[PDB]
Amino acid sequence: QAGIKEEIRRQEFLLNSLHRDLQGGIKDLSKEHRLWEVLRILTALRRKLRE
Amino acid sequence: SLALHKVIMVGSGGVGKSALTLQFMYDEFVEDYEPTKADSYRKKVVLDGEEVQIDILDTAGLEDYAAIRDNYFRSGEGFLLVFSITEHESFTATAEFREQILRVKAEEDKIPLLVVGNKSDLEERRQVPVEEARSKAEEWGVQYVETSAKTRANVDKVFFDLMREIRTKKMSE
Ligand SMILES: Nc1nc2c(ncn2[C@@H]2O[C@H](COP(=O)(O)OP(=O)(O)NP(=O)(O)O)[C@@H](O)[C@H]2O)c(=O)[nH]1
Ligand SMILES: [Mg+2]
Repeated sequence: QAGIKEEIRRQEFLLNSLHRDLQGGIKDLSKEHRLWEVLRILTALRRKLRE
Repeated sequence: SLALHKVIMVGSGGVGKSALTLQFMYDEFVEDYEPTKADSYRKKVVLDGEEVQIDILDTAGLEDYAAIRDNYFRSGEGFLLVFSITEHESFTATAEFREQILRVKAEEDKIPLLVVGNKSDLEERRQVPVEEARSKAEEWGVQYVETSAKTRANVDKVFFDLMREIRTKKMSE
């Protein structure tokens, strides 16, 4: 589960950068789509962790 | 995109945002309570004969950072504003949640939204009279639905009805 845990950390880093990008910005649908995509990956990784 | 509808679960802690999401997504329900940070899901469904996808963003009952909350709320196309019928304070909290949604989407006129009174299986513990919640939803111009993520009562209905509101808005544009 070390591999999954490290990928969670990597995707969380990317999620934080997308929140930084989006805050106070011009409406950016492409970046919003990537935000939800990264969250979907995080959710899937955590589901795998719990069996 | 008329084939992808973006739904956000909003409401205070413990009301069943994640339970509704996971019942809808996977037909699962567990009694455990693990507070959400943020989670997201995608599902293919048939909505009135057309094959579409629903994206769901499941939020924290209380977000540490205003910017994170605003980023999530601004990205949604429609909202399920959830409270628990067993916790009156969660019902009163919906008013401020709605204001936050309206502020962050200020260029949009009528935001697709439904008020969801969850935990309808716990009728004997009700603290929110049906009439109080119905009246508030009428004042906001939205549907009120009572749900149970545990028994599946009206769970599909709230997600499909919100998708229909989003589809209506998208066609009007
Ligand atoms: N009986 C019953 N219990 C429910 C129902 N929905 C949720 N619960 C229970 O209520 C608790 C909180 O549910 P949960 O979905 O985590 O709520 P949440 O709004 O996602 N919480 P948070 O904001 O912290 O992420 C859990 O113990 C869950 O089993 C319901 O319809 N009926
Ligand atoms: Mg949750």
